[PDB]
Amino acid sequence: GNKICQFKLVLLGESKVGKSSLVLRFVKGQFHEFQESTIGAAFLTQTVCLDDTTVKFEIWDTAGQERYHSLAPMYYRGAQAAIVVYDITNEESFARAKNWVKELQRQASPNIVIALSGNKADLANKRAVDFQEAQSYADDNSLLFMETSAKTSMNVNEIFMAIAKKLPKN
Ligand SMILES: Nc1nc2c(ncn2[C@@H]2O[C@H](COP(=O)(O)OP(=O)(O)NP(=O)(O)O)[C@@H](O)[C@H]2O)c(=O)[nH]1
Ligand SMILES: [Mg+2]
Repeated sequence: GNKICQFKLVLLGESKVGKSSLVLRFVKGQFHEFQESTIGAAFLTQTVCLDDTTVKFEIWDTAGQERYHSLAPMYYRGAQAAIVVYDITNEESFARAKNWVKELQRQASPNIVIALSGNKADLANKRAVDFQEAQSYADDNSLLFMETSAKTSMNVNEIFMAIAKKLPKN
């Protein structure tokens, strides 16, 4: 196909859940076991093939530490999509993700597509957040949910592609 679309996407979530790892896996096909905490935000782009459309993603990978919370609006303000990420081995991170979801639903664009990533799914032997519970939460709040693993690549390309498919392309 010859159609070309571009969308702004932002990732939000508690520090250490794997936001930078998810983006690097999607964008560069890389995974760094020793990835350092982000300062403020990092920016990356990736283009994918979606049927007859070439979709370019402008991605804002925000720093999750609470001291950067006040900068969040700068990154999600004009976002057409967001991925709120939590760590399936950390219930605290899951609760924090729900609060990010609430903030987006109240302050970001009203038509924003919000996906929920239950990351570090490769660490299921240390699971603290039930898959079905997370699925129910996501269903009740109209969020696109998938458990993912930046480490193995499980559902990484899939969650970004699922978002691309749901964004307006006429
Ligand atoms: N086992 C596993 N480890 C992961 C996964 N994703 C990230 N990690 C690890 O978790 C740690 C934190 O990842 P990182 O991507 O830096 O997290 P972040 O959400 O960007 N942190 P911040 O918000 O502070 O920038 C890293 O050591 C990374 O290797 C995953 O899917 N599985
Ligand atoms: Mg980071």
